[PDB]
Amino acid sequence: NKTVVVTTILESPYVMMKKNHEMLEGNERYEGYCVDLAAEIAKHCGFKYKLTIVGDGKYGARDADTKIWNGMVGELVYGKADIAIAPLTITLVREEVIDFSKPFMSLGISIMIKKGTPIESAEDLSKQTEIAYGTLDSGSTKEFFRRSKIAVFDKMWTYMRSAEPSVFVRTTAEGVARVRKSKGKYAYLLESTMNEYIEQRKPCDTMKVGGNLDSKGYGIATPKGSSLRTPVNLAVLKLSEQGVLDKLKNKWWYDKGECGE
Amino acid sequence: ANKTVVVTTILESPYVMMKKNHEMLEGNERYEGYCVDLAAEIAKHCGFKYKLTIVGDGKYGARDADTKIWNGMVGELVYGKADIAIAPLTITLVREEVIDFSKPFMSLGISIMIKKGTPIESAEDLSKQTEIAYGTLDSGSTKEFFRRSKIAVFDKMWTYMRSAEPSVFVRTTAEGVARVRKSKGKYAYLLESTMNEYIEQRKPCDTMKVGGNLDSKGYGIATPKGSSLRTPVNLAVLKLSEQGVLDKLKNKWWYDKGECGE
Ligand SMILES: O=S1(=O)NCc2cccc(-c3ccc(-c4ccccc4F)cc3)c2O1
Ligand SMILES: [Cl-]
Ligand code: NA
Repeated sequence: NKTVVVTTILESPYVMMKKNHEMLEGNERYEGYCVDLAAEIAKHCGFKYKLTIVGDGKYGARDADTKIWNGMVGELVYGKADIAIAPLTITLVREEVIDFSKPFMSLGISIMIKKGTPIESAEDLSKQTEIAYGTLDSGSTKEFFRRSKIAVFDKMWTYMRSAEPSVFVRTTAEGVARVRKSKGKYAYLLESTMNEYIEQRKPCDTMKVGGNLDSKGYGIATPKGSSLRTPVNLAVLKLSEQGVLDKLKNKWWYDKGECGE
Repeated sequence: ANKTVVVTTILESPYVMMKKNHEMLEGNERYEGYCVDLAAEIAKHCGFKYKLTIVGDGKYGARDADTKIWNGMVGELVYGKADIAIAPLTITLVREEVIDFSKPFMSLGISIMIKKGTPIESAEDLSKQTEIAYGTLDSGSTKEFFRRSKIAVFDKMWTYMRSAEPSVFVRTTAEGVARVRKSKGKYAYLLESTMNEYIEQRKPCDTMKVGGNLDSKGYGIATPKGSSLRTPVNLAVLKLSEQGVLDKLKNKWWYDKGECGE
């Protein structure tokens, strides 16, 4: 049998470098929710696997120029990896070129502010210019705003796409650092899962405000034609019904709390 | 060629309800609700014509233990009586082994309905007392959750529910709602958060959802294995999700209609 190549991304608390990782080897370098999830899926499906961090550090978008997929989606589409086990958002355009399991986690786009910022809704953001705001590159959130027809959401896209300097960031960690460093002049649009994790991490200076802007899920992704597609989907549902997904969430979000795409 | 698609669904408010003047009407026009509109939207993005049919046993779907025959909407798909189910039908592992589901169009979890003022705030609360009975719907995903759970609190509940006399189980959501309302706080109903939240905004506004949700999952649109409709419908659901149409329909049928304003 073949060792299954799992593309994933460095995103806390889903995948994280262990403390002394530089002397560690292979899968053992990494910890977190998706690292556990991978082990769970692989157990129930009976395969050996190798975690590989996505080379370009992106979730995945299709270049408008060349129509070439980057990120984790690209690794699957071009035969570089066999499965993606990541906080990878189920979308129509992605479903057109890869397969997704039933979701293992729900999320929605959300607003992160530095505590005390005078904002509580997307509409609030759209109606001012003092406080800048942006999203991750090459993910589902930027794409949600590029395509939304909803007034406020289209208004925000028109601002973000032309703002100088760039309001987009390469990594979620860069987005939070900006909110943290901007003395309240940068708000960050990100998935509620990541917002809710950051909110329980020192220095406890960020906050989720307002309700989510949309409703969707993360799913384990496979190349078209993969023999793994069905075994993995049934694995996800079994882990859901066994409470394991709830246990993993509590382990990596709240067991880990410090402040009580 | 093109043949009319048979839709199996279930009279479950606000998903499929009889229109006020239903006796004057024929076919699809007799019905209204979240899933009536959803069926309309799916049919239009997939380009098929369809008949809404109400599941004859009024059940969601489970496999009998002696015969191993599926009842409910699941049975209608499995045994070839319907072409698609467009209903609040919970995606589960046992059902995914015999039918296909689209990606979810709606999120939900098991929850607790109480008569206002009942001294219960959680599932643990229910499990640690005997004065207040509690139950679930038959032939649905919530009963099976308790039957199979290995979590101590939920198993304790099943062990009680399964042997209680008289029966704590109901044949329809309506009959659980009624039992809560007429038992003076001595009955609590376990039901999906979506339906709990809907009932909470309906007169006489004497029920409340309490405690967190006990699990997390979704409803999908289901098709029999081999169905030509599987991929078009799956993509239609995602288009409708991203267009915000699924959000628009939830509001239409839950909150814009608030009377307190499986
Ligand atoms: O049972 S699932 O099919 N499998 C297990 C599971 C576990 C946790 C969450 C879900 C889950 C459920 C639903 C939604 C969802 C809701 C609205 C629009 C689009 C969506 F996608 C997302 C996620 C979930 O869905
Ligand atoms: Cl390395
Ligand atoms: Na659980």
